[PDB]
Amino acid sequence: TYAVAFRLERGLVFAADTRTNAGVDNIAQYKKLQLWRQPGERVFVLLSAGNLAATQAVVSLINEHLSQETDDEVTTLFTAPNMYRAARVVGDAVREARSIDNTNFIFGGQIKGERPRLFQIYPEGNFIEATDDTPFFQIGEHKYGKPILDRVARSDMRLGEAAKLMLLSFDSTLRSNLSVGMPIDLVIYERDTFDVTREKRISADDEYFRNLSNAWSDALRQAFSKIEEFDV
Amino acid sequence: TYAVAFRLERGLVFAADTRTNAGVDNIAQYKKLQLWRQPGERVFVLLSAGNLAATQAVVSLINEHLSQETDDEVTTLFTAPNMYRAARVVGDAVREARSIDGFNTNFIFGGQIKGERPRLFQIYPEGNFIEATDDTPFFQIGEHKYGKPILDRVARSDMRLGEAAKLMLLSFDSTLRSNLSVGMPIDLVIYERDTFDVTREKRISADDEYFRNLSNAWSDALRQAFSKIEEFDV
Repeated sequence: TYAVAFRLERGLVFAADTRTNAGVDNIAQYKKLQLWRQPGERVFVLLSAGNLAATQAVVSLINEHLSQETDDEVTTLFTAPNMYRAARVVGDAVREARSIDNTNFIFGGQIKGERPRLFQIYPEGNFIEATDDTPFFQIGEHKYGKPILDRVARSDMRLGEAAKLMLLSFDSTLRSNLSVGMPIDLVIYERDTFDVTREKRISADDEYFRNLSNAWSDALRQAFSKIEEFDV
Repeated sequence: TYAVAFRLERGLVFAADTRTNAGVDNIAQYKKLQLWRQPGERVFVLLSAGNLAATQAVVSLINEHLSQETDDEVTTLFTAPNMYRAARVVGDAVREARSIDGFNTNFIFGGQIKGERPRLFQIYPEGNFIEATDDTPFFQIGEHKYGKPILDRVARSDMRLGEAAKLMLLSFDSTLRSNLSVGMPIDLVIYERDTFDVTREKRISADDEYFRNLSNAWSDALRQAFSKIEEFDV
């Protein structure tokens, strides 16, 4: 399990792998990048990590509260005024699941009236917003991929440029840890569009990611061979 | 807390940071690399991660048993026939630490005794251990996660001792930037095969010229390599 998302000037980008520790012994493929949309008004993307039962409980409880009543009983994703209050709908859904009987999320999107805003939800219920200083979040097996993010990330990056960095974060994680595994569900979002046309599943057979990994490997192999060792 | 060691054809390489935590609030420098010597006969090196009180308890018990030499049938580091037995002597000291009195000791013990080749091990909290092979020529303890990718990319069993040392310092470079628990200085030790003495030993300080040149050169190489990557667009 590993997911990453960026907050930029041009908009938001999201990414998450599919491999999970579902069974006690077995491992299975499950899509973690959830999506909600009302074209014109608003867009939401929810990346998820941790326990799959508790993850799917929060996703199911969000979809239940939307579809149950036309009459406004409580604040839902579509009925919330701004993204801070939209994050609270996800936060209360985590509290609801724990009440009913280690889930970390990355909730992000945009509502008309304000800019795109990215958040990270903790297991307790509370959350934090992304800023230009630290323009991304991670959940699940984050430590393998963080080194390259800390070096080259920037809030002024382009949307496709951040997708290189985010996918290179997976490339480090995939070789080391076997908990993370392809395919990867990536979703780019442009500012003030309110529509999720830009989306792709990147499988193991994919040739862009093959060229990405080999070109990056060659660069690190070439750069490492030039490093002097006579001074130690 | 982070340490790493390589087993190669030409010998062994050991490296470990100094930054630990004494209490919940306090943090300070403590050297993790310990070594015992009997020039000509045998050499040992012990990297030590986890709890400091438990770490020092194992190091103290090993030094204590060495200091006895009085009517003893127990096996020490200097009295053990081969390195597997020498590794289990360190394992017995971990078991003795648990008995005497949370607990999460984790070591990388390696070296050579005359008669056989250099052998590298990783000691676990409970007492048992595993040996390094040609397939997996290194071990890690403490904050291993950040520096593991660069090791997995270019680590080989047939590398040079200096080639491993520069790779291990790049593993630190990735960890140091992305985590504050791991911190400089770093203590490097290179052991050559069948030399039976730790001649090559160096502390890499925070203001070291080689490491800052290594880090900035590597940082530029990664940024230059990133700009030549193809644009994702869909």
